[PDB]
Parts: sequence; C-alpha cells; structure tokens
Amino acid sequence: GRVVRLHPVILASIVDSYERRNEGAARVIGTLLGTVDKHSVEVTNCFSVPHNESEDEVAVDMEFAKNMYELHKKVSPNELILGWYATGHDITEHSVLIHEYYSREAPNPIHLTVDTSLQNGRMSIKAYVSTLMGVPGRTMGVMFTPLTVKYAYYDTERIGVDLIMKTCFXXXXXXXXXXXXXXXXXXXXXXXXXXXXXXXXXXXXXXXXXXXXXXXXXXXXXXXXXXXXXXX
Amino acid sequence: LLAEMLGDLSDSQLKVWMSKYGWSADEQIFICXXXXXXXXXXXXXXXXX
Amino acid sequence: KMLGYFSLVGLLRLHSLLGDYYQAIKVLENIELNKKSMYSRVPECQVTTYYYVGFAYLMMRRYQDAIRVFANILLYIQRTKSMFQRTTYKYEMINKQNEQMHALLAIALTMYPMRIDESIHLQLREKYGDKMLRMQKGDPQVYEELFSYSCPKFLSEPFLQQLKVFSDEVQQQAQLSTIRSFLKLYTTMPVAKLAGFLDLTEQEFRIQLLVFKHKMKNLVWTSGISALDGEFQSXXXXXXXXXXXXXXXXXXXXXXXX
Amino acid sequence: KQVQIDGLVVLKIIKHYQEEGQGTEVVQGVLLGLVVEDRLEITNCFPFPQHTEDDADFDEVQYQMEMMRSLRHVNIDHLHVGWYQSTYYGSFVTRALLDSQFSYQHAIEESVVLIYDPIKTAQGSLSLKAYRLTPFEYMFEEVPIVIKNSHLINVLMWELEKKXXXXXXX
Repeated sequence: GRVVRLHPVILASIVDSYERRNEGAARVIGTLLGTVDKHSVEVTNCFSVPHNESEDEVAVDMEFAKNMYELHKKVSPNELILGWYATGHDITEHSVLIHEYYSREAPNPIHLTVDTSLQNGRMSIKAYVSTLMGVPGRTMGVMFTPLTVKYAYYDTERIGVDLIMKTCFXXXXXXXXXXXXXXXXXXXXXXXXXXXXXXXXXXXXXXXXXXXXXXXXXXXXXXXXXXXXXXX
Repeated sequence: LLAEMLGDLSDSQLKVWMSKYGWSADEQIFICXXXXXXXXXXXXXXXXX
Repeated sequence: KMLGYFSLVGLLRLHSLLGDYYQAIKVLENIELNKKSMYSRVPECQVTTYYYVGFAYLMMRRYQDAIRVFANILLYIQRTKSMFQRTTYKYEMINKQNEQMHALLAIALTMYPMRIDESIHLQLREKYGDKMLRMQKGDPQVYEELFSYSCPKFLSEPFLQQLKVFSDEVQQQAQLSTIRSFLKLYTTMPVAKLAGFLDLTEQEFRIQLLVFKHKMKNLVWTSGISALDGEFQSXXXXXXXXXXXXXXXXXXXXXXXX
Repeated sequence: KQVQIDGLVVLKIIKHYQEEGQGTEVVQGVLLGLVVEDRLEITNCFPFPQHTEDDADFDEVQYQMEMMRSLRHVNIDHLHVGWYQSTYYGSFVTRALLDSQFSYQHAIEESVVLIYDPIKTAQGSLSLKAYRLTPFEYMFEEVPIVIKNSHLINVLMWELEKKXXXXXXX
C-alpha cells in the first residue's frame, strides 16, 4: 500500500467516541471500515469498541466486533472491515499485539491513530500497517510501516463539511472531577509508584540497547503526571 | 563587635557611625494563574505528541 | 581592513606582553571586525582573533566572553552538554596553536561551568587531568602541590610573569566553590558540623571568620551566625517547574526533528 | 425551542439519506442525545434497516436493542431523543409520517421528528427541519435547528480543503 485517505466523518466519529467518556487519560479504540483492495486504502467509516487496558494486557470484545460488523454489512456491504483506530496520540506498546487480533477479521490489518487532542495541525491521523523488514541470518521481526495520509471526501461529505464551516469561513464530567480530586487527595503514593514505573521503563530500554515495554511504562508515568497537573 | 571592627572606637565614636547609617540599639544596636494553566496545557500536548 | 585588524591584534598582543592591561583592552574593544573578510583570507586569522578575545576575557573578571571566543576558535563542550566540533581547515601549525589556546581555555572553561571533560584532550597527560581531579577532591593540599610540580608550565617572558599572579588568584577562587556547594539548605545547623568542614580549610580560625566571610561574599547564606546560641540557621517554585517542563519539551523537539 | 445537531449526527443523516436515495427506498433512523431544559441535543444517530413496511412498523426492536447495547459499551450512552426520516413529498404531503411521531411521543413526550431532503440538499443549502406535535388546530410545528461543534471538531473539519475536561466544566 502506498497511501491512505480518510473521510472527515471518521475523524469526527473518533472524536465523538472519545468525547462521551470525558477522559483525558483514557484512550479509545474502535474499528475502521472502507476499502483496502488497492494501493490506496480508503477509510470511510468506523464504529467504537468496548476496550479496557490492564497493565500490559488489554481486552477487546470479539463478540462486539462480529455483532456490530454484521449490522454494518446490512446497511452497506461496500464498507468492509479494514482495520482499527485509537486515539493515541502515539503508537503504544500493545499495538502490534492488538493488531494481530484484528488480523483475524481481515488482513493485512490497518491501524489509524486519530489524535483527537489535535496537538499537531497538519495531521489528525497517522496510518500504519504491520510488516517486517527482516534481518539476514536471523528471524524476521514485526514492525509498523508508516503510510502517508490525506483527508478526502466524497461529494456528500464535502457538501456537509462546507455547510458546517460556513459561519467560520454534565453529571459525568462532575463525577470525573470528583475522581480527579480523589486522585489528588492520594497522589503522594501514586507519585512514588510513578517514580518506580519511570525507573522500570529506563531499565527496559537499557536491556534493549523489553526496550519498547520500558518506553511504554515511562510514557504512562508521564501521562499520569500530566493528568495530575490538569486536575490541579 | 562593631566598635572593634571600626578600629576600637569609644562608645561615643561608635555612636557617630551608627548615627551616620541610621542604626539603633535594640536589645544591642539596631541595624536591620490562568497563564500558568495554559502553559501546562501546551507542555502536556507537546509531551503527548 | 582585515590586515589592519591583524596589525591591531598583533600590536595589542605585543603591548600585553610588554604592555598595560587597560590600553590593550581598549584596543581589543576597537579591534573586532566582520568575520567574513577573515574567513575568506585565511582560516588561522579567525582563530588568532578568538585567542585574543579569550585573553581579554581572562584579563577581564568575567570568563564568559572568552569562553565563547575560544570555543569558536576551537571546539568546546556546549550548554546542555553537547560536543562542539571545530573545523580542521586551518594550517597544522595554526591548529597546534589553537590546541594550545584550548589548553589555556580550560582554565577559563572550568570557571564557566562543568565538569570533568578531557575527552578531546589526550587521556595520558596528568597535567590537566590531575588538575581536574584535585579540583574534584576539594582539598587544597593536592591543588597546591599541582602548582608546585608544574611550576614550569606557569612560568612560560619571565619578567612578564615574575610572580605567577593569575594562577594563584584562580586557585583561591577555586578553593571557595566547594563550601558554597553544600549551599546551606538547612534551617538550623550544628556548629560542630560546620567546624569539622571549615577545619579542612587551612586557617583554623576561618570558620568564625571563614564562615562570616562567606556570608559577605553571598555565595552561601548563613542564618543566626554570631548568635549567642552559636548555631547557624539556614509563585517562584511554579516558575522553576515551568522552566524544567520547557527544557523537557525542547529535548523532545530535537529528538523528533532528528 | 431548539434542536442542536452535532457534526456526526448531521453528516450521518445526510449520508444515509443520499445512500437511501440511490436505493429509492426511504431511510429512517434514531436520534440519540439529551433533553436539556426545553432544548434538545442530538449528539449522534443510527440508521434503521430498510423495511418492506412503510412508515410505522418500520422499526426493528431486535436491531435497535442490539445496536443500543453495543453503543453503550461505546461511550455516548444517550437516550433516544427522537427519529429522522427522508421524505420527498412537500410540503407536509403525507399524513402517515405524523402517526409514527405520536408513537414516539407516547414513549417520551419530548421526542423530536427530523426530516431531511437528500435531493434538494445542495452546496450552500441543507434542506432539513425538526418537528413536534401540538399539545381547527394544526397537528404539528417546527423548531429551528442549530449546530454544535467543539473546537477540536472545528479543526478536524477544516482538513477538507485544508489549503473533554473543558466540555465538562462548561
């Protein structure tokens, strides 16, 4: 595959999925639909998945994938299950393993990261397919290949987007705030366990020089600190 | 101590220098948000990226 | 005008060798001229200018200005601890002169920051590495001995440097830094602990005097000194934190850009 | 009264109607959201499958229950606040559509009926309206629909032709 196009609806669907939970720390995961039968993968729809992560391990609801996809097929068989997305903003340690799960539904698996925080203006999307360059005299090692993205729309959506940008051209939230306050009233122990985690990540990287795992741990610690600051 | 440091002055001479710099004896000679939040948001975003 | 600038620099150097410090400084102040003419004419001239600037800085109390001029003439370790690598274009004799200048700069360089770098410098020589170790030790007895043994290096004209004045001045500054390095941070400190640490300093009576003297310098702050008890007492934070966060982001940027 | 329609809700309704138009079969779905004050927020929608049956009895409660349960694993978890359809006849041509609304109103008296026209909707002109039944009188009335978009959504939409805590606080 040479490149990926993404419909504006998919971007907005990923953001809407993330928005409802109202968790900055949380990263949401779902399915993408479209057409991957050419050198240009066209991403044209999506749906959210129930998803939970504990430690390294993560749970995806297989039955949910099958049952929702079956309803999607009844609406429009042209939009095939071609991969998955998450809100990132970056590749995570578990992604190659999660990707192996989606491979069962279809192959090759395609991963769309949609940066719903939108830190970088140029891209709200990073696209990857899993492949291994390989090492001579050694077994091949899996890795993500980064594919270029563009945002493109069929006429219906173009019309829709233009119409939406014309003028330019709470209880759950309270509960979340309460949870943040509780975290603040506890953060002295969570600090000391994020200090340890940070050290762990460093250890992993050292071993690699495992490395990926350590890096992930470090990132998690940083995220936890950022969420503590935001709460404050 | 001050009188010693000034060259072993009499109490009268010491008084001249205390007077000159306004020093007086006590017990002794008396001698003497929103922006931040925004910054964090940016920093966080950068880290995430 | 590059030739004229060279004449000024040479004349100033001659005056310094046989000449008064202030006039030479004034000449140096006139002296600087566009880089580019010097770059086009020869590699060496720029290095010579950098050396002159370093010498002026050394004469000057601040070691900062000389630290920059010397690094440009020769590669120097950067803030954020990244290697600065110089061009080898200049003629080999000129390069040797530049290396000598770099060796001289170490003296300015140590004052500028940190810490134990001699990587560019040859490992084998104990002349500079030994000096670095002695500074690290924080004990004069080794430092004094280092001057005593490498008395010959300092001497290299004899009238021009009759008394070793600069080296002695530098050493006395160097001795003070370690004490400030404890840098208080204690609300209230036992006298005996201070006495034990100040005892190491050559004057026994310095702590009664040496400690008060340090307060006058203001490098380190002492609270309750001269007290009847005799025991020393010892938004902004947010700004500091923000600063650190900025540095972290900068490091990440360089990583991403790379 | 005002119906606030979200970005994904509006795009899905236009998409579905147009897809329905190619089909030549009328397209309906459910609107999900929140009754706030008098005002109603439509945050999302989903399509109902085409049925041989016309208007009422179109709805498939097995499909709906499955879809609602699977969304709930999904974050939004929003009440059915009404329904949308694409109906060609104008203006107010068909009696049958209204009765459907009476069924929705009996389930929840606040329910809203949205109607979109995918043929007459053109660049610069979305043809859409929102209705409720009145409580010689006419049977129903129309409330203007506004659009709500987040700053994040605005940036996202601008990639066409490119050349959470906050929301909670609000």
